[PDB]
Amino acid sequence: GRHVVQQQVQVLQRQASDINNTKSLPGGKLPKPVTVKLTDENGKPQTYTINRREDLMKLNGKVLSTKTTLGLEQTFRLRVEDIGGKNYRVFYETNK
Ligand SMILES: [Ca+2]
Repeated sequence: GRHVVQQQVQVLQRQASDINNTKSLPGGKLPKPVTVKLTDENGKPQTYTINRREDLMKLNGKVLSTKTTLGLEQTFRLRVEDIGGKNYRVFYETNK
C-alpha cells in the first residue's frame, strides 16, 4: 500500500491500463507493440517491447532505479499482477 510517485512507474501504470483497454488481433498480439521505458538497478536506461498483453508479466519482479526530486537514486522492485482475465496492474515494493 504505497502511493507510486515515481514517473517511470506512473507511465507504465498508464500503459498497462491502455493495453487492458486494447483489443488483441487474432492470435493474441496487440495491434501495435507498446514500448516501455525503465531504468535498471545499475542505473542504465532500458526499453522493452510489449507485443502481447501477457508480456507485461515479464516485468514482474524487475529491480528498477528511480530518481527522487532531490536527486537521490532509489531502487524499487516492480510488481505486475493479473487481477482477472488478463487485466494487469502495476505497482512496486521496496527492494532493500
Ligand atoms: Ca503518462
